[PDB]
Amino acid sequence: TRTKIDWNKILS
Amino acid sequence: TRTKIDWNKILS
Amino acid sequence: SELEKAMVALIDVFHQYSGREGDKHKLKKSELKELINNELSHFLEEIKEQEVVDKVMETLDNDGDGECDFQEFMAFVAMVTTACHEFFEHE
Amino acid sequence: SELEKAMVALIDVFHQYSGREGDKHKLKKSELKELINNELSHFLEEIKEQEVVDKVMETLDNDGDGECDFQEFMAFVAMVTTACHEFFEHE
Repeated sequence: TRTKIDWNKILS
Repeated sequence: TRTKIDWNKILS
Repeated sequence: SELEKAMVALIDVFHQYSGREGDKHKLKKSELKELINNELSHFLEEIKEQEVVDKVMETLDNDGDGECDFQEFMAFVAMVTTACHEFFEHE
Repeated sequence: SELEKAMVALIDVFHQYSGREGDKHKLKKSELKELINNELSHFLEEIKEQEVVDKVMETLDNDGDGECDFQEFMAFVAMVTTACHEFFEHE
């Protein structure tokens, strides 16, 4: 969630 | 999530 | 006191736009995007191009994978924020 | 424009309180509760009694099950809201 932005597929 | 408030254990 | 204005601040955004067709409590690619480019024209961050947004709103599509309501956008500003704004808020 | 003030509005709340010991970016039962009773004295909703809060902050404990940072409270106001505020916002 830190650098994964937590969005999901868009930013991944 | 609607009536489950989504919190978790506190409200459940 | 920000917690009281920020809370409803989000609601008003969706409550103002969402609710045109009739059922309300939902926002389409046009309702969300336009709104974002309407309210967030200088500070997007969570929305870059037009194509990305479509995927963005889709990345949170929880309802019926159709559009984004108040619960979808609420988790958005929060997910997108809580994640990067966490330690990236600096940069 | 609310999205810009509401966004940082949350941050400031944690950035103001969280960061006393040194490491910062974290809030304990004292930092969160007191803050809530400090900023949200007339409009709590997500916080009833003192005992409940402890469980409340614990219900979101994701870090190390120790305290709540910016990512824990961000998901809180959002989780607690996105859920009930969704259709309960009326009542």
